[PDB]
Amino acid sequence: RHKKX
Amino acid sequence: VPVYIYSPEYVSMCDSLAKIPKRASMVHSLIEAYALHKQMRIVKPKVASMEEMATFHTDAYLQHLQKVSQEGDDDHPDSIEYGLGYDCPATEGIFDYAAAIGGATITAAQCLIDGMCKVAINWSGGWHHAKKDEASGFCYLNDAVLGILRLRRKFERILYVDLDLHHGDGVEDAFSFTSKVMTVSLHKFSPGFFPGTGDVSDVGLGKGRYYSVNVPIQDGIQDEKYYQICESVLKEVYQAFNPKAVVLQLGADTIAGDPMCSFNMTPVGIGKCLKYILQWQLATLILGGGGFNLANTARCWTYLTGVILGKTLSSEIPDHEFFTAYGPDYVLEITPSCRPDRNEPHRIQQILNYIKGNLKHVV
Ligand SMILES: [K+]
Ligand SMILES: [K+]
Ligand SMILES: [Zn+2]
Repeated sequence: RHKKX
Repeated sequence: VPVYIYSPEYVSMCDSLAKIPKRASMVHSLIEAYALHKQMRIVKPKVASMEEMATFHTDAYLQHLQKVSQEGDDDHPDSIEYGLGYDCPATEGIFDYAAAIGGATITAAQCLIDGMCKVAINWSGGWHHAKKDEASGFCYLNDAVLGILRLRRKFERILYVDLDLHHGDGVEDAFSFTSKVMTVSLHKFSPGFFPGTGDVSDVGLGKGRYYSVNVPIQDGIQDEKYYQICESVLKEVYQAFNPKAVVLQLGADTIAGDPMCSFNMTPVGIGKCLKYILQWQLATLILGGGGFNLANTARCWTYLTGVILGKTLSSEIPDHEFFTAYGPDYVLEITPSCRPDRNEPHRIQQILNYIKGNLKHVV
């Protein structure tokens, strides 16, 4: 999981 | 004549997305200000039924999305697991907004299937990160996937080309196991940069091995090199895969002036990519996507609507509702930033050569 934002 | 997916109600719905407020209205109003709607066939979008959404998405996910949407419950314990949170808040009405967009992209695809047009446009679509059971990256429903599945009723092979700054992971993953849909994404790939996937070594799985193409690009790329890369890959893809229809995602978060400040493109460079795809003369479904400088996104998609129409537009932004957003210059052209291109010719050559080798397998 990553942040965009 | 191109189909333009539009209604006042649709645009108003799309205006309420949390991370791009008013963008849909700005885009439509600029296109209207250039009188381009008079050269297109306007088609009201149908809302996607639960069944149409469930051809990709799980009922559990859709049921949870519809639940939190009723009142905008942004504190539901299950939301984390369904991808709702900072990037994808549970705003009141979001299920309706996402069914509307899904529905718009399906409608566009149906126009294509029916021979109504060769080009159908949904500038409010392209929400390419959503997974079957997870919102991701400002995307709640994968309308691109839904549009591709709809086209698959009539067209034997679909090419998806994704020119958004970010890797089109949701669409790639949806089709990673099939040879009937080829996905091609050009994007920034640097550890820490969303969503963290899509290296040149990612080519799909099983029967879909080699039917995913990923083009990892570094910060600062400009029109000329980007087009060289895009044309080189698309030339090979087109010979190898022989698409019968195209879905094209044109996120404007690559354009100079974007707060994300990564690529350094202008609408003219993206338009050359678009032009190359349009001369194939295949059924082509046009989507938007990212774009966080709202005025520049409208400048980009207006210019691109122009190239779809074969018109050159006045450089002067016409007076309209959002005229003041276009200062201090009030022109359609966008000037690239004065910062380094971090893409080394050799690395680009290795990438293209690797892709060429992968495509030799596509029979
Ligand atoms: K992309
Ligand atoms: K594939
Ligand atoms: Zn993006």
